[PDB]
Formats: sequence, structure tokens, C-alpha cells
Amino acid sequence: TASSSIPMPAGVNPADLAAELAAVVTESVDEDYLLYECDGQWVLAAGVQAMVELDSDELRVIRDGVTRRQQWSGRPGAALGEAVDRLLLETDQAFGWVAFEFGVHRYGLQQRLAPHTPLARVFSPRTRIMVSEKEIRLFDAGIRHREAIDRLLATGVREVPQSRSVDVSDDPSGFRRRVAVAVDEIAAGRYHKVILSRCVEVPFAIDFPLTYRLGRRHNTPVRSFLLQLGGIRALGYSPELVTAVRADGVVITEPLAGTRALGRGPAIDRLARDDLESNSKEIVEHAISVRSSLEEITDIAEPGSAAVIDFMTVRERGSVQHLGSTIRARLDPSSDRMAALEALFPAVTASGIPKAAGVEAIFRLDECPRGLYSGAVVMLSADGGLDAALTLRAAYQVGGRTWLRAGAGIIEESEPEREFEETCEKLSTLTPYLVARQ
Ligand SMILES: O=C(O)c1cccc(-c2ccc(C(=O)O)o2)c1
Repeated sequence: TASSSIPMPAGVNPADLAAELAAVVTESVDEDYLLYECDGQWVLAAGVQAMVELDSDELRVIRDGVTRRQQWSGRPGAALGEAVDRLLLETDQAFGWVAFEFGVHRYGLQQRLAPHTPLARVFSPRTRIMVSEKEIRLFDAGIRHREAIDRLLATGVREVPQSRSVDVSDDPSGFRRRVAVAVDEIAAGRYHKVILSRCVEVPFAIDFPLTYRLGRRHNTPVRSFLLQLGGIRALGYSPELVTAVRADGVVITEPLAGTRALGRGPAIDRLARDDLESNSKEIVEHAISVRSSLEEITDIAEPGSAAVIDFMTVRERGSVQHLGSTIRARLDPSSDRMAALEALFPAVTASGIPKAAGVEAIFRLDECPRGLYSGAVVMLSADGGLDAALTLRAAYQVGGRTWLRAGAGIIEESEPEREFEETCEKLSTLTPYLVARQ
């Protein structure tokens, strides 16, 4: 099905070649794109053939300057799903992002959103370039894209420049104070856990593809992305899989809970791993989160199909390590891939426990709308597939402002100073790897 298949050159890693190709194609064609890494394939979705924009109050489908603009009601997953299924009648895959705000409708909180709040942006690409350890496959590539790959193979990948440091120690948004307020709300019995966050400004412009390459070779995320889409530049090393739906009907979700530092050498990392695996506080939070995922997944699964296939094992994520479980079910004939995403979104590590009360608290105690942060980056296929990675450990550039964003799960025993240090550990997935724009 690919019109070209080129063997991967010796000594070149696919993440490096795919991100370099995104830079070369940017220079020659100047188009929007989304690069998504999923199970050893880096798929560069290049150019926008058609775009679906789901907002809180409207749905727009834009193709070649022509817009279908429609009011929508009911579930946001049905509005997005109907438009995306339409894109996939004539193309194999669609890609994009879903905001954290897409998940508030299931809890009846959508009236709290401001008008015109973005919920999702999903596009069908003009071209797809798939890069694996074995080969480069070209789908619907015109002469400029074919010549860009030829030029890159002739020159080889660029050497990544040295990175530039950033200060994460300032607290202009009062994260420590906001954690103290959440702790008091938890002590009052309003909820059990809430995830709060803070932004850190990057006071210099970064090169997104070079920063992506440098951070990727020091991280082991479950998925990753690099994009330039409708005025947003973003990259991330997604630590958690929100949902994967396969064409054969198998649904997977991989919740994480608990955090210890990682990357401090073998001896310190082993002590942190043994503490994480045996700490009552982390075990209880992980068990509650697995029980929550199983309750959610039963609403969309064939009866008796839900199962935990890997339980409470350490998942290494670069600057941090977490407890994780892999939950599997079979999609019920009465359900669909968007209803599976809606059942599992937002993740507990994006919201809290109970999830409804965590989302309500975020509207008051966090900077809203969150947008891409704690939402998902997605890949959908014409055969029914869906892959949705949780957007944490990401960097953004919008309108000349570059920033990072990290948070923490706050419970009754949380201390503001420790939670602030925890956001610093999560920021460390990116802060040593920022390449300035040259
Ligand atoms: O609540 C937990 O146990 C838990 C576990 C792993 C991650 C997170 C979490 C919340 C926000 C971020 C981030 O901005 O990266 O990460 C929370």
C-alpha cells in the first residue's frame, strides 16, 4: 500500500530520522504536521487535507477553505466520532489532540466552560511517512516530500546542539498555596485526591524537533509526539496510555499511580524502586485507581471480558518511575471507540478521586482551561482503531510564549513543599533537554 519503502540507513534511530524529516519538510513545504510514536512506528502525518474542530458550543469541518459549521448537543464523543468517521471514509488515518475539557461533560460540568472552549482538533493528513527501525514507508507523498526524504538520507541527521537551562524554582501562580487549600478540602471530606499543576516559562524560543530528539534519547515514554498544528507547537513524552482500541475489538488502558525519582544512578534508583513497590500509600492509590478503571471499562465492555493482565509493576519514565497496571476488555457491540475513550477520559492522574469532584476542584484551584495539558494526543484508523496517549511531560509554544506544565496528585497527607519538589522531578523529563532556536 505504500508507494515507496526505503531501508533505514545503518546507525540511525527512527526517532531521530522522523523528527529530522519533520524539520526538513517544514523548511521546504511549510505545512502543519503531527508526528506520533506508537509501538516502534513513528508516523509523520504531514499536511492538513481536512480538519475537524470540536469546541464547547460548535463543531466545524474545514476542507480547502470551505466550512461546515454545526451546533451539537449530547456527548462530545458522538459529535467528534461522527465527523472523524466521515474523514476516515476516504483516508486511512486521522490524528490530533483532545483537550482536558473534553472530559468534563460526563460529569455534568460543561456549563462551567467559557464559550468557544476548544475540546478537540483532529485532521486527516495529505501524506504519511512511517519510520521504524527497519524502513521508511511513504504514503501519498508528492514530489516535495519524496525529495525531502532523499535530501535527508543524503546529508544524514544533524548533530543535536547543546541544551540551555531553565529555572523551575519560582512559584508565581501560588502552587504551594493551592496545594494547602486542596489539602484542607480533602480533610473536610470534599474528595480524596485532586491533581493540581503549575506552568514554567521558558524565556527563550526552542527548536521543537531538536528538543524532541534530545529529550527522546533520555526518556522511555509509552507514546510520544511532536506537532505544529493551527498555531500550536508542542512535543511530549506521554507517560500513560489512556485508551487503545484495536480493530479486533480489544480495548486496553494503563493507569499509573505513585511517583519516585529516577535517573539518580543505580543504587539510589533501586532504593526508590523498592520503596515505591512496598509503600502502603502508593499501593492503596494504585489499587483504588485500578478499581476505578475496571468500573469505567465495564460500561463499554462485553460482560465478563474485563481483566488486569499486568498488575502494579514499576514503569520507568526517565526522570520518574510509577506503579502501573495494564487493563484489557473486549468492546461491546453496543459501544464504539469514542464511547471507550469517553468512559476512560479524563485519566485519574489528570483529575482526582472521585473523578467528578477532582474535575470540579480543578476549575477552582488550577489555571483553566488546561487545553492540551492532561488531555490526549490521538491516532484513529479507518478499521476502527484508536490510540490515545495522556499529555503530561510536554512543552508548548503558542503566540510567542513557550512553557512547560507539571502537576502532582494531592491527598490528605500531602505537604506543599514536597508537592512543589515533585513537580520539579516531573519537569526534569524536559528541563535538561531544551535546545534553543538558532
Ligand atoms: O497521582 C498520582 O499518583 C500520579 C502519578 C503519576 C503522575 C501524576 C501526575 C499528575 C500531573 C503530572 C504531570 O504533570 O506529569 O503527573 C500523578
